[PDB]
Amino acid sequence: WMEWDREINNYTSLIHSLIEESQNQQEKNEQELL
Amino acid sequence: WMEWDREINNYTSLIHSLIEESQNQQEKNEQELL
Amino acid sequence: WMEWDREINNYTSLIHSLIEESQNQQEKNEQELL
Amino acid sequence: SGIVQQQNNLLRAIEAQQHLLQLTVWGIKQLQARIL
Amino acid sequence: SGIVQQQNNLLRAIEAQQHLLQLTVWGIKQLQARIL
Amino acid sequence: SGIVQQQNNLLRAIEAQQHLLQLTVWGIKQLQARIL
Repeated sequence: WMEWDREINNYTSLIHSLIEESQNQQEKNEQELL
Repeated sequence: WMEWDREINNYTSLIHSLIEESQNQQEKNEQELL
Repeated sequence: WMEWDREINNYTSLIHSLIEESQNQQEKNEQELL
Repeated sequence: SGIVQQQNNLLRAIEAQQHLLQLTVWGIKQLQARIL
Repeated sequence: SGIVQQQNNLLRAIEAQQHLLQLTVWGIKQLQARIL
Repeated sequence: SGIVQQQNNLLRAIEAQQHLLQLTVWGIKQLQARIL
């Protein structure tokens, strides 16, 4: 269970970064379309 | 646990709507390509 | 619980195939852009 | 086309994951009913 | 535009699923605390 | 390019979530083995 905890936070941090990076590229891509 | 239930249904309803909206835009985008 | 197990593996196999297909189309799409 | 194609592949991946999400919730509520 | 639009729809779907993922983890840790 | 770039970001997000999905299933089966 401690490994599961660390693996759960590890992937949660990568998913947060990718959701945030995507959020930014979504704004940039919408800007480039205009 | 009742809050978890409502939060689980709340996000499930938003995901259903987005999966359905995406399903429609997928058909529209495929049409526009042709 | 045995049905849940089979349904869990069934969807995991479809998700693996789609993640792999997407991985390939990602490389192909990056190639076509260049 | 490859982009529209990739989008389809992503959407199907999300829908597949959504089924998985439902199955894990069913697993959780089942275990919770007996431990709460 | 439809592609950028679809991307937004996909991203929102992933974020929604991420909340669902967090909720199931909360469910699992709750049940684990009492069964471990 | 930004679209192909965003697609990569989405795909990586789905793969990351897939790992999370596997981990929650492992959590569920572990708790189920002891409560069933």
